[PDB]
Amino acid sequence: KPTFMDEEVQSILTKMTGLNLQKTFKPAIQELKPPTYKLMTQAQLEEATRQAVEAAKVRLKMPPVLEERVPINDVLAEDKILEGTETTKYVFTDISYSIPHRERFIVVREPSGTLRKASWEERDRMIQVYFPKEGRKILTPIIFKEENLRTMYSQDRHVDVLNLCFAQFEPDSTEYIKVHHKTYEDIDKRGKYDLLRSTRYFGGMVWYFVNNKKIDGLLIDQIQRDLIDDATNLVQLYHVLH
Amino acid sequence: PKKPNSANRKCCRVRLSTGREAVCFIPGEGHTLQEHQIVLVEGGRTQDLPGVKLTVVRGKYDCGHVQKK
Amino acid sequence: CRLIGIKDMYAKVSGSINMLSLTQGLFRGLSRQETHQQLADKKGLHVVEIREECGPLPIVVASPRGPLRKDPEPEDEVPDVKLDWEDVKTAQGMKRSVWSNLKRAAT
Amino acid sequence: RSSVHARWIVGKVIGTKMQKTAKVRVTRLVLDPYLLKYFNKRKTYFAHDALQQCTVGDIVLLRALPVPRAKHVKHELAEIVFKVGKVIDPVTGKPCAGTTYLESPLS
Amino acid sequence: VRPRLIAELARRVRALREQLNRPRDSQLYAVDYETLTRPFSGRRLPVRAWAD
Amino acid sequence: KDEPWKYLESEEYQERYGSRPVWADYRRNHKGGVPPQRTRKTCIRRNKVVGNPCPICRDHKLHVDFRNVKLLEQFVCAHTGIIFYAPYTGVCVKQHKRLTQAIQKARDHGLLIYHIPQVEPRDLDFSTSHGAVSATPPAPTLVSGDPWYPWYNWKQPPERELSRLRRLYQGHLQEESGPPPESMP
Amino acid sequence: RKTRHDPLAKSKIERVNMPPAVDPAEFFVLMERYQHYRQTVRALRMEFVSEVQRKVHEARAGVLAERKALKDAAEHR
Amino acid sequence: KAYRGGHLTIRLALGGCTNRPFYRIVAAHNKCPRDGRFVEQLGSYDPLPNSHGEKLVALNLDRIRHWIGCGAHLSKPMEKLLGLAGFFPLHPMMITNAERLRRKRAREVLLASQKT
Amino acid sequence: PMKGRFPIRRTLQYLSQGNVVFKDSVKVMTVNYNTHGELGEGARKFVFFNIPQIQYKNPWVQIMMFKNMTPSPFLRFYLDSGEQVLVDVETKSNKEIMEHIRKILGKNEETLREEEEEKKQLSHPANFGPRKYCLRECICEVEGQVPCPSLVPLPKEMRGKY
RNA sequence: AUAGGUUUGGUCCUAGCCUUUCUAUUAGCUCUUAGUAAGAUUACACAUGCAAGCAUCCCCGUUCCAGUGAGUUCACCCUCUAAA
Ligand SMILES: [Mg+2]
Ligand SMILES: [Mg+2]
Ligand SMILES: [Zn+2]
Ligand SMILES: [Zn+2]
Repeated sequence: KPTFMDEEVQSILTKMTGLNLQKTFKPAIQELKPPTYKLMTQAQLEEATRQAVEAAKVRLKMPPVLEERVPINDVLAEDKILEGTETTKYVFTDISYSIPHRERFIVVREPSGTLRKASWEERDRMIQVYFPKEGRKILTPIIFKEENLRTMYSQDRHVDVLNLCFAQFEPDSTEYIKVHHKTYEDIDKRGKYDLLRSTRYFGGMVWYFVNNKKIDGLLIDQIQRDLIDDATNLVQLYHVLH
Repeated sequence: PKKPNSANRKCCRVRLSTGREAVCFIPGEGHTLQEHQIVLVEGGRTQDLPGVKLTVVRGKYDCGHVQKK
Repeated sequence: CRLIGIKDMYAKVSGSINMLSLTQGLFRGLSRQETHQQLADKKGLHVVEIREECGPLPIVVASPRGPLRKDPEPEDEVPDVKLDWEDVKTAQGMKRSVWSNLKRAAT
Repeated sequence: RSSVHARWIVGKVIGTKMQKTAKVRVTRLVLDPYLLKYFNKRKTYFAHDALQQCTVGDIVLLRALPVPRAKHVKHELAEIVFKVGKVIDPVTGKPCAGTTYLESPLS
Repeated sequence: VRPRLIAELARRVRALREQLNRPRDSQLYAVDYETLTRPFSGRRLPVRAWAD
Repeated sequence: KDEPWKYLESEEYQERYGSRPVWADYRRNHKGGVPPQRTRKTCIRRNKVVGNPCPICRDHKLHVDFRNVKLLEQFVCAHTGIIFYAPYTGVCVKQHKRLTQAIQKARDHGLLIYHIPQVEPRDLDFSTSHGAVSATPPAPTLVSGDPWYPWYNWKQPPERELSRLRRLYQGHLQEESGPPPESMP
Repeated sequence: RKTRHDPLAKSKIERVNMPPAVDPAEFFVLMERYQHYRQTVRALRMEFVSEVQRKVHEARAGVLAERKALKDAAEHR
Repeated sequence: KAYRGGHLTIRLALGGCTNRPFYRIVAAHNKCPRDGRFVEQLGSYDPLPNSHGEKLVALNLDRIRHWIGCGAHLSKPMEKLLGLAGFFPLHPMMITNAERLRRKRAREVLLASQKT
Repeated sequence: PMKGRFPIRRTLQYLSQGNVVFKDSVKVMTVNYNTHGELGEGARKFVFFNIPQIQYKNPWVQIMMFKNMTPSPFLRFYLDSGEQVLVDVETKSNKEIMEHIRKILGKNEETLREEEEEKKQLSHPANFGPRKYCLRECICEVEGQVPCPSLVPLPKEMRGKY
C-alpha cells in the first residue's frame, strides 16, 4: 500500500516536520506597511496561533515527486504534403477558462506534416509564457546552476533554495527532480534537519529515504535530541512500510 | 525707470503682427535697432521695469552667439 | 529626530511655522502619551501587532502585569472617531501633487 | 409592460389642477463625490388618476402604464395606500392623529 | 430637438431623383457593336470580352 | 586596485562610513530647495570628472557587482525589496546601469534573500501520462496512407476539365509536366 | 484613395484587365479541392447552427436554473 | 441613424508602423467602415510567431459561430485561418501552395542537374 | 475636529463597510420612524446610521424618511408586482431589524457569492486588447515579437539595410 | 508644499506673486555611432505624381481607411426589435 498522496501517512510525515511558527511565517522582506496594533486576549491569541498552525500545515501539502520523464515526440495526424516545408509550430487552441494546464491542447506542429502535442519542456515553457504565477521564470533558473548550486549548498541555506525550486519548475520536471535529489543528497551528509522547516519539504525526502532505507541520520538526530513518541511513531512507520 | 536707479532706458512702442500693440524694452548695452525690423519677441518679463511685458530676442534671423568683447 | 534617535517618520507641518512653537507643541504631545507597557497596564489586553509580512501569527510586544480579561475589546457599530480629511484624501489620491512623498531631504 | 423606465414608484400628491390627473413627486437620495453624504433630491412626475379618489395631500404608490397616451404622463394613480395625517399602524391601526391616540385602539 | 431639415430635404430630393429616373437596361446600358464599351459608366471590359 | 575585494575589508571603510549609507550621505549643490527628479548622466567625462563626482564614483577602487554585497545591502532597504532608483539618490547613469546589472546578477545567482509566499500549483494532476498529451487511435484512411479526405494528396485528374481550362485561359501559356514528387532537397 | 466622385487621374485607366496565370491540371486540382472544401464548409455551417441550437437549449431549458428559481420562491414564501 | 446587424463582412486592415506587421480583424457589414458603425469588434490576430517558433492563436469563435448561425459571411483571411486551424479541413489554397512548392523544388532539381 | 458629532458617515471606510444588498426586483423601500420618543432607540439608531451602507450597495431603490407619524410606525416594502409587506418598527433593536430587512428585501449571502463567482468567471484577462479593458496590447509588448519595433532598433535582420 | 522669499523699529495670525523639479510645443547656440514616431500651426488657398479597380459585361469598395475641430450633455442604458 504505497499511497503517495495518502491522508494519515502524509499527515504524520508533516507532523514529523517541525512546525516552527516563527520560521514558517518568518517576517518576509515584502511591502512592510504599518500594520494595526490590535489588542487580542488569550482566547483570541490561541485561535490565531491555531489558524497559523493550520496555514503552515496547508503549506506542507506540496509537492509531489514521481521521478523524471522523457520528452516524447508525438505523431498523431500525419499529412504527406509538407514533409518539411511549413514550420514555426502552428498552434490553434481554444483557451477556455477553468481547465488545468496539464489538460490543455497546445497543438504544437513540426516542420513535417505530423502533429505534435508540445514536448514536456516546450509545453512547460509555453504554459509559463501564457499565465505566470508566484515567480515562475520562463527558462531554467540561474539560481540553480552548477556554480550557483554549489555556492548555495556550501553556504548552508536551504530555505530560499526549496522556495524557488517550488515556485519555479513544475511538480514533475526533469531539472526539478534533479535539483531536488541533489539538495536531498546534500542534506543527508552531515545532520542538519532544521533549515527545511519553513517551506515545501516533504516532496521526496522522508518518502525516498524510507523507500531506499536512508533513515539512519534522521534516527541518529532524533535519538540525540529527544522526542520518544516521535521515535516510536517512526519505528512503527518503518515496520509498516517495510 | 525709477528714482533710485536713475538710468536711461529706451522705452519704444512695439506693435505685434497678431493684433495687440503695447510697449516693450530691448536689453543689451546699446540699442542697435531702429524702426523697420521684423524680429522675434519672447515673453521675457523684467523685474524692476513698469510698463514692460515683452522683450526683443537677437536670435531668430539676427545673431548667433552673444556679444563678447 | 536625529538628536532623539528616530530614523523614519512623516510630519505634515500645517498651519503656522515656528521653531519654538513647534518644539513646545512636540513636547506637549510627547508629554501626554502612554507607552506600550503603560497602555497594556491600563487597558489590560495584550499589545499584539499583526505583522503584514507574516501570516496569522500574532506577536505580543508588551504583556500585562496584573489584569487579564477574557473578553476582547468589542467592535460595536459606528465607532466614534475623529480624523483628518486631508489624510484620507491623500490616501485615496483625490487631489494631484508631485511633492507629497516623492524626492525630498529624506534619510 | 411599462415601456417607461420606472415601474413602481411612491410619491406625494400635490398638483391636481387638472381633470382625472394628479401630479406626484418622488424623493430620492443623491451622493456627493466629495462630501460623502446622501442629500435629499425630489423630482416631479405625472401620474394618471382614472377616477380622482382624494383631493391633495396623500403619499400613495403608482403603477407605470404601458405606453404614454399624451406626452409626459407615465404613472397611473389607482390606489391610495395611506392617508397623510391619519397614518395607519401595522396591526389594529385605526385612523388616529399625530402622536395622539385619539381613536382608542384595541376596541 | 431640431432635425436638420435642409440636409434631410436634400437627401430626399436626391433619392427621389435617383428612383424616378430609374433607367432601364437600354438607355445607358446600350452595348456597342464595335468599340466594346458602355456609355455613362465608361469602364473597360474583360479580356474574354474582346470578341464575345 | 586590480583584484580589489579589499576596501571594505580595510580600515578605510570603517573610518569613512561603517554604519551609515552611501546614497543618502550626499549634498547636491544644484538649484537648492529639493533634489531633482532627474540626476546627472555619465559619471566620467573625457578624462576628468567635471563637477562633483558621483556618490559612487567618488570612491576610486570599489566596483559594483555581486562580489560587493555591502553596497547592494546599503542601496536596498533593510526590510523592503524596493530599489532606490537613481533619480532618488543622485548617481550617474553609468553607475545606475551598473547597479541595476549587479542587482540583476545577484538576484539571478541567489544572493538577496527573500521568502516567497507560495500557494497552490497551476494544475491538480501530477502524472506524465494524461490522455491530453499521449496518443490517439489513428483513422482507417490515415493508416492506409492518405489521411481523411482522399483529395488531399496529388491525383492525376481527367482531361475534360483540362481541355476546358485550356479553352478558357489561352493568353497565359503555362504548361506543366506531370505529378511532381513529394521530396524536398 | 478615390471616392467614386473624383477627378480621376490619367495613368491607369488605359490598360486591359489581364487575367492571372492558370495551369490546366493545377487549376483543376485547385477547383476540385475548393468545391470539396466548400461542401465541407456548408456541412460545418449546418453543424454550427445545430451547435448553437444545442447551446441555447443547454442554457434556457437547463433544469438547474428552473429548480434554483423554484427553490428561491419557496425560500421567499 | 439606423444600424443593420444583418450579414457580416469581415474586413482586414494591416495598419501599423514600419518593421511591424500585425493583423487586425474587423467584423462589420459590406456597406460600413472599419471604425464606424459595426456589429462586433473582436481582438486582433498574431501573424508572425513568437520566440522559438510557437505561433499561438486564441480561438475566439464563441460568438463567431453564433453569428454564422445567425448569418455571417467570411473573407479570405478568416477562411484560410479556419482552414489551417483545426475546425475546418486544411484550406485547399494552402495545400495547392504546398504543391506549387513541390513543383518549385522539382524545377530546382532540374536546374541543378542542367547547370552544374 | 470634524463637522459632525458622528463623523463615521464621512470616513471612507464606512462606504466599504457595506454588506446588505436588496433583490434585483425591489422598487421602493418606504420606511417611517419616530425621533422624539426614547422607546425605540434601537430602530432609531439603525435608521440613522446603517442606511448609507445599503444605499451605496445599490442606489437603485427609493428612500422615504419621515419625522413624526405615529408611535407605532411600519416598514412598507415593495416587490416585483408592487406588493405591500407590513411589519412594525417599534420595540426593535438595530442588528435585529437589520437582519429582518436583509432576510425580507435583502439577498442571501449565497446569492451574492454566486454572483461574484459568475463575475469572476466572466473575467477573461487571457484576451488581448490595445489597452482599455485588458492588459498587454499585442504579443509584441509581452515576451514574443520584437518589443514595439517603433521604439527599439533592430539589426540587419530586417529589410532595406544592405 | 516638508522651504519659504517678499510689510514693520521688530514679532504673531493673516492673506497676494514666485521657484525647487517633471515636463508637451519651440528662439539662438553647439552640431558622434545605428535605428524609429512627426515636418499643416490656420475649419486659409492650391501646381505637378497621381490616387479605382475589375470579374465573361452582371457589379461592389465607393456610406471604406486617408484629414480637420465648424458645431460639439449623437460617443451608453430600461421597457425591446428595422432592413437582413
Ligand atoms: Mg521695516
Ligand atoms: Mg467645434
Ligand atoms: Zn557612472
Ligand atoms: Zn502594431
